[PDB]
Amino acid sequence: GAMDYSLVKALQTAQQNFVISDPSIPDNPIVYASQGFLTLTGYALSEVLGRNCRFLQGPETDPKAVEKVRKGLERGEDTTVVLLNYRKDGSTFWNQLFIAALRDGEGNVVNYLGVQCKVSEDYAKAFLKN
Ligand SMILES: Cc1cc2cc3c(=O)[nH]c(=O)nc-3n(C[C@H](O)[C@H](O)[C@H](O)COP(=O)(O)O)c2cc1C
Ligand SMILES: [Cl-]
Repeated sequence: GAMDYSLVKALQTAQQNFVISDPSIPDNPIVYASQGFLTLTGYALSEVLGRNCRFLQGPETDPKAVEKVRKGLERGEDTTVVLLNYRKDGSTFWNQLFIAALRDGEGNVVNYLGVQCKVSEDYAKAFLKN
């Protein structure tokens, strides 16, 4: 169960920004966060473990983008969205966010994986147009 996912280890090797959540815990909080994610967001590891990643959202984040993540999770569909996120210091960035369920043999979702890619403002407008 623990980081023995090939794909998690692949992601660390590529120095990606990601978190793992555990939905058997109430509110599906973060139980792993990569150094990339911490550097991107300005948070320390002990500021994110045990928190739902919605803390990155703020008043100018689009509730429809968030709604699309929520429904993806409910319907067990992989999702990709571009949404505005906030770092610890309150500065904002556009996050191309990729979320997938990690399932066992029986089809049970044992974790979720989220990978963040920081994108430019121009990238985000173009994306959100289509
Ligand atoms: C593994 C995982 C990673 C992320 C990473 C991010 C992120 O880098 N920025 C962000 O802005 N929201 C995220 N989310 C969404 C958030 O944790 C909530 O799932 C949504 O806000 C919808 O739920 P509700 O707020 O409606 O309850 C995630 C959800 C999961 C499961
Ligand atoms: Cl969630």
